[PDB]
Amino acid sequence: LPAHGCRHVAIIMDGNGRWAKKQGKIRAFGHKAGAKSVRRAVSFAANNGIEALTLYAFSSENWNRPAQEVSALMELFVWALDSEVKSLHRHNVRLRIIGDTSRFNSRLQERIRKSEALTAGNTGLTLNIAANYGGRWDIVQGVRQLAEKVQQGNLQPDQIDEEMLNQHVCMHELAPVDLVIRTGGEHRISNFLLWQIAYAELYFTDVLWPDFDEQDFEGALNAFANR
Amino acid sequence: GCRHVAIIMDGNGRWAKKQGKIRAFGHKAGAKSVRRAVSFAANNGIEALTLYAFSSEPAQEVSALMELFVWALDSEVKSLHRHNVRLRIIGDTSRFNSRLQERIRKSEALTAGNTGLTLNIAANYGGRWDIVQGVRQLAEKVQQGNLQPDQIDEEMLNQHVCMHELAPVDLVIRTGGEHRISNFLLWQIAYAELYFTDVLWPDFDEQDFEGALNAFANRE
Ligand SMILES: CC(C)=CCC/C(C)=C/CC/C(C)=C/COP(=O)(O)OP(=O)(O)O
Ligand SMILES: CC(C)=CCC/C(C)=C/CC/C(C)=C/COP(=O)(O)OP(=O)(O)O
Repeated sequence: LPAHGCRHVAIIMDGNGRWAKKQGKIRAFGHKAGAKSVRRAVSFAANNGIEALTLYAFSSENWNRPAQEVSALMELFVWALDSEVKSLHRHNVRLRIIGDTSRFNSRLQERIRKSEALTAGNTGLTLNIAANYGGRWDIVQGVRQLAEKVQQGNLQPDQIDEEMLNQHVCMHELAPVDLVIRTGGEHRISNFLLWQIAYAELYFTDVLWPDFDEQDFEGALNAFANR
Repeated sequence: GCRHVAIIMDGNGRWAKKQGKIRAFGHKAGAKSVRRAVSFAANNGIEALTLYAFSSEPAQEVSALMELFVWALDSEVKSLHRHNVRLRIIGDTSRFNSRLQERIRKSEALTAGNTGLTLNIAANYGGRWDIVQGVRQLAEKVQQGNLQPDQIDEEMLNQHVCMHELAPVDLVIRTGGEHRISNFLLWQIAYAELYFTDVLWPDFDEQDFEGALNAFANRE
């Protein structure tokens, strides 16, 4: 019920590399600065009445990039889980990872499993980290779930409707996505959420993610409130 | 090289109000704009042009609309044909009366062989509805026991969504000022460039359309 009236924001956090290069700095510095930015956005959202914040962390397509780039991201994901989870919990933040977790090594899966569990009963902001995630993959998984009900004999094809598949895509349990923000200048979804953004406001800014701060977040919320 | 362009044509009503006229007037103007956009796409080598006509979303005024569609086909198909355009309608048409469905089939039949622009007219279309249709197909095969839930993957499902036979959509344009897809193509826009403009549809012209291709040409 906050004034901007936005309940679920989703973010494509692009620009980190470009941010570091403008400065003559290597890829890694932009990742350092991007993580600060994630801490800043998460905190902003918990403080401004947002119900859910969904961040595009690692796409299923990203696996096809230089090892130094994959492992760095993985490295940072492992670092966040091992060291930022206690703070999410102390903020009554509920953490969910969305995407094909089966591909991660069983040890990364165990950290994911424990982090979600620790925080599953939290009632504040729901933080969804999309890791090894894709909008098409997401739809495909809800499809197989349905197929399955058709296989066990409980579902009839002709009964499958929009509402039913809407109940089996990731985050079906949260308020619908009201606002998609993409930093970094590019104007495309890039196989981020697709089913879920049917009615979302799409908001593109050239600000590089490491520079995207609380004032830019208000900006985007205000542009949304004026829709 | 932009091969497939998709347009959400919003703004006819606001353009009418803005000109001080009734909604029907904006629509005549909007129609004139469709013609102008189709030509521009054709004279510019675009291979596919998909237009969002009406969403699934007085049982009388629907009728007047089914008759308009008929009117439009009857008056404009000869021209699309001379201009070597292949016409295709996407959307849930089972819902249309018998006469309009047959008129749609003869028009597609008449232009299937054309080798220029493929013009897709989305009538009673929904992005979610599209995926659902593919899903139902897939579900049927599973029921007959010829497909395990585990064998369904993106590629398989993609073969069951509208326009899977054509070049992927590269650019989605929405005139009118709103910044949303509005349940227009969903599955198909995963990688498309998204272009929003405040120009109302009736006013959208050749230069606006080029501006959009320019915005596409400049994507990284
Ligand atoms: C666990 C977790 C999700 C932590 C948050 C830290 C964070 C925002 C990392 C950046 C990830 C990313 C997309 C890097 C690639 O550079 P780039 O594609 O962003 O930038 P570029 O277009 O300029 O090369
Ligand atoms: C995969 C994964 C776990 C991703 C999330 C990573 C991340 C950086 C989350 C931010 C948590 C947050 C807002 C902490 C606040 O700092 P604080 O608790 O130090 O206390 P403060 O509000 O007073 O600064």
